[PDB]
Amino acid sequence: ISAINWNKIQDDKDLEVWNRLTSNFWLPEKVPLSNDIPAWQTLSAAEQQLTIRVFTGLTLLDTIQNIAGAPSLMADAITPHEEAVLSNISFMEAVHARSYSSIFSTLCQTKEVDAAYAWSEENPPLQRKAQIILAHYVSDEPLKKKIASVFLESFLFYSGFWLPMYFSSRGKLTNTADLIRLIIRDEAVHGYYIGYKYQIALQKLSAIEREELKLFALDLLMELYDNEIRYTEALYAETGWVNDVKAFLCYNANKALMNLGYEALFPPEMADVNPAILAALSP
Amino acid sequence: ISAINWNKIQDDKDLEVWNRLTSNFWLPEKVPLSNDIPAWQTLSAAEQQLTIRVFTGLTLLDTIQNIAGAPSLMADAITPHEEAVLSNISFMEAVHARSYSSIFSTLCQTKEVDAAYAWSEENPPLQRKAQIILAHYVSDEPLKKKIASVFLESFLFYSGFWLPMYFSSRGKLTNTADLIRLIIRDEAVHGYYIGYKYQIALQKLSAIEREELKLFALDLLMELYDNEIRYTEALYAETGWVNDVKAFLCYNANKALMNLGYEALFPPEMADVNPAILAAL
Ligand SMILES: [Fe+3]
Ligand SMILES: [Fe+3]
Ligand SMILES: [Fe+3]
Ligand SMILES: [Fe+3]
Repeated sequence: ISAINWNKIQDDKDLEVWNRLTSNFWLPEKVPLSNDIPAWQTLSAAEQQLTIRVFTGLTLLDTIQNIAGAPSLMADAITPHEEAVLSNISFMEAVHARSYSSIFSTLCQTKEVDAAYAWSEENPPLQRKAQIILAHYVSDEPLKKKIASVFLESFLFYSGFWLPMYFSSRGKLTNTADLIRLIIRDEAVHGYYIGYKYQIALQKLSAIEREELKLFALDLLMELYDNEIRYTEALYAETGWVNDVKAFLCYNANKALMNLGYEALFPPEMADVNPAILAALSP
Repeated sequence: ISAINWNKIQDDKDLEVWNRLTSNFWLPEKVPLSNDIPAWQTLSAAEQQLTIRVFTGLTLLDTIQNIAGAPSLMADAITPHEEAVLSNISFMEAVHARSYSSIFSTLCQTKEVDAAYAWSEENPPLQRKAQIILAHYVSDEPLKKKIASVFLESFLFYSGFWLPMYFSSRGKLTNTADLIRLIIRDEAVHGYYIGYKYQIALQKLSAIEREELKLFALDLLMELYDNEIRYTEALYAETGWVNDVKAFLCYNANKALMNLGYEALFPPEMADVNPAILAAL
């Protein structure tokens, strides 16, 4: 271990990402969440349960990324500066996770929150995706680890991010949505960066190896995609929003794929997101 | 793994420290380091070299704490909130270390800097304490890892922090001193928190194990103490300040022990640091 020298950058992107991520630092306390209290009261009991469950699902994924994911990529960094950026990513995943408790504390009741957490421990689709990702994080295959990480950063949270964006388009939970956008602002960069590092590693492999990884990527995606469909149908049952969430899933699945350097897999007719959602996503 | 719940804190100190460290977030870019350029030219060749070398050493430690330290402590966390707090500590360690490149960048030449790093790779004492600490961080002794970290956080740093606080009292490099002060504000809580967690683990050990760990701590503190002596009287050789530095490190060695729940090791006579310096702290 040698002292790190930030005046001898080996890959400029490391410094760009470091500056963008650190400059985008934030904490949930900085978001006036209490201003969503009236909006929360206008949601149905069903909608409130849905929101809480979705957020607990998001929390599990962030907790994993903070605990196992990010730190898992550490031993695979190719530059000392990458290691520093990964430590920031890990910390921010902790802030992301913590933010949901801030939301629960401000808007919800202890009883209903505890029930949601119980639900998360038992939901098959949720535990299945958590299991799939973790298995890759504990393995010894660095590139399958980055593929899983990108799918988590750019795909797996979106069945959840969709809800606050929808509510916001109706003028509800807008401050919660603002917070979600700060989280998304981070995840988008995380996925971009990890995907970038994955691409660099590919060039150091043969053509036969790069081809294996490509096939692995598409198979893992289909596995996660189908399980996410089941996760979505169950959570959004009877809301009438299932097909919109699915479109949002394909939309983000293509971005995850592109972050790994591959071409979009889902055609426009499966990834046609309602412009209202796209607008709320980036006003 | 379960989703963390910050509305079910298992130890209030976890929330306290999380709020302290996150509220105290900062970046070097936020410090007017440039306003020290004029004051940096007043320094001599020896001083400048000393400062750059001192800062390089500190940089290696933060790099270690960032890569090996804090990370190795996560597997030993006893609450989910502690794991989150440790990830913040690891992150800020990267910020601390990055700060030095920010300082070298605003007040030095690639020539000088590249020299201090070359030195860093060879200096015996420096490479030794780094070897000692990493040895524990990689071991499977959770409590020894915490003793090590507390020594790194509350002792092995001040051997350098002395200098920036000296210039500060003399009115030189006051901005850089503000930066260092920010680092200290973090390091101080880190040593306290990890030492706090160390003590909770102790109460759960046998009486004989508590004794063994106590003696061990002292054995490690001295091994690092004498090696820091060689480091000090060698780096501050041609300065005549070595005396002050020796007084400062004994001051911090005792603080490091308090953080572990132990009594002072060096008598006040050996820990009487120049009040002016303690003022810059
Ligand atoms: Fe996240
Ligand atoms: Fe992320
Ligand atoms: Fe530090
Ligand atoms: Fe520290």
